[PDB]
Amino acid sequence: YKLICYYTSWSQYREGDGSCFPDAIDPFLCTHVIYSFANISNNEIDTWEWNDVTLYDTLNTLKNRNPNLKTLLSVGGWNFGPQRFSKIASKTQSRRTFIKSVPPFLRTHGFDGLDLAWLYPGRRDKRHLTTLVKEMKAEFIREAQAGTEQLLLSAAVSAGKIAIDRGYDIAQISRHLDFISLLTYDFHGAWRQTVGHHSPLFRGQEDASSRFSNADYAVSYMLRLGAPANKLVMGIPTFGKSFTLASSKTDVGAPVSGPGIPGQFTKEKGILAYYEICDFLQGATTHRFRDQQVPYATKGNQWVAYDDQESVKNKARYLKNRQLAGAMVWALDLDDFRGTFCGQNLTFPLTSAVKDVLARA
Ligand SMILES: *[C@@H]1O[C@H](CO)[C@@H](O[C@@H]2O[C@H](CO)[C@@H](O)[C@H](O)[C@H]2NC(C)=O)[C@H](O)[C@H]1NC(C)=O
Repeated sequence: YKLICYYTSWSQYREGDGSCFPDAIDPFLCTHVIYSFANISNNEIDTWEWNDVTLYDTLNTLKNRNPNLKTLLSVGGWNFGPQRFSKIASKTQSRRTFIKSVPPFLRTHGFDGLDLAWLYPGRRDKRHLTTLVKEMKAEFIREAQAGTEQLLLSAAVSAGKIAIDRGYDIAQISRHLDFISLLTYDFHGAWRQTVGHHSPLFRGQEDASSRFSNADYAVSYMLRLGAPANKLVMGIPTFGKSFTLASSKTDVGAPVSGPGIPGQFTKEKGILAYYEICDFLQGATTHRFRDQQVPYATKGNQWVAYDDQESVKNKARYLKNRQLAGAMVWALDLDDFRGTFCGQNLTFPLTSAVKDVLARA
């Protein structure tokens, strides 16, 4: 089974123990580590952070300890306007320029592959996305003639039904991609003026509006659209989503006034790292959607939807039962990587729980 793990370059800037460098990553934890977010300048892949070349080097030296480990560099991301991808992919000449520049860059810095994070193809982009994947893959096949192991090609894809139908030709891109990571953790957010879980496993016979907003539906849908199980990877979040309650109501459907206040370390409204959640739990009330199989917690006027060891193990057993290729974990730097915030004396408690289930039959 694959265990695909993202590392984000901006995590280095967090203060105190929040600061995370590639050097903190256990080489034997994941099968694949993806460094997050390369830029595109002059229609060519390029670094983003001033010290990326150094961090690339730190990450890729984990392979001196685990020669089986593969690394990928992901292009795009949220702070990368999709309009920009759109421009690049729409023109055969801009597209070819971007594609030709990829292999030499990956080779220079020691990556084994490229991950596409076009955070969302519009209706007018579907066709060009297909072209980008096709031609990128053809170029990697050509480059392998030089005698070096063929570069891997992956993509991070929306798990939202409407977004899927709108921007992706799943049957087509699936045959050119080595794996497809499903972003099965964005089924809610401030977005809706009410409380809800962003990463439910099942629909839960309670709510019946966006029956499509759960991991199970997305997986089933992808399989039906033609993505082979053996290339599908289910995304598992290592962060939580917070909300500021508009009332004393805590149960499902409770009114929300906006996102929660930022954590001490991640400093971003609406999100908390798992290590920040562990600190938050002391004094909070914990609940669990038995239907959806995921927990939430509340303290004062703050409501948090998150995943714990149990929910992550549960998701991991599900993916095995469906014979998927593995799991993807969004953000090693958001898990308790120091292993000093969450009781138990364990580094990467969430990611490790996933690996253990996967290690089993
Ligand atoms: C990502 O690359 C783009 C394209 O080179 C950079 O954006 C350009 O910045 C120049 C000079 O800073 C500006 O005048 C342009 O308006 C920018 N254009 C676009 C489309 O972004 C961008 O700075 C890079 N991002 C990094 C390194 O964080």
